[PDB]
Amino acid sequence: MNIFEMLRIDEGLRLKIYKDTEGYYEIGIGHLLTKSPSLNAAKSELDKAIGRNTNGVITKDEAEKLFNQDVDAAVRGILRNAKLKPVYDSLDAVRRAALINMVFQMGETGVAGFTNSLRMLQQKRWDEAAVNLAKSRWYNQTPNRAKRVITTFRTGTWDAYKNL
Ligand SMILES: [Cl-]
Ligand SMILES: [Cl-]
Repeated sequence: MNIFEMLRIDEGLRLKIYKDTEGYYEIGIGHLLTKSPSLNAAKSELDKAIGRNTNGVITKDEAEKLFNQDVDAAVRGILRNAKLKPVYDSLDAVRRAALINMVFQMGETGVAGFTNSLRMLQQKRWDEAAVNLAKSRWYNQTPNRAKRVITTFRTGTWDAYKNL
């Protein structure tokens, strides 16, 4: 199991522009197109992202290029971030994947404000951090996903992903 497998699991795959649970415009494997309401807009973006006149639809290949690009970006993001880096560095491999999952999902900005859990993570207070993580808009908005991630942080294993 790895980060790609993980995220593919959590984000699915769609060749069509679609709204996200947050109503926003996405495509592929969780590729955020735009925080605004114009399909025309998202569409523009799509085209720009792909470098061709897509018309709202892309190839698997395409989805994956974005995906590739997106994991890369998350990682760098983390690595450059002053609040993130220390956590990351302190963690084990599985747990790192979980971090990257969150940043992907919600952005480095978003994650960097999980200030408390971050500390707890850093101090390897796995159960407390999990509790903490759970008191979040994030959790309430996408419970099941949140749970998998949270577990991962909790256990340092891939169990929550095994079987699906
Ligand atoms: Cl892009
Ligand atoms: Cl969910």
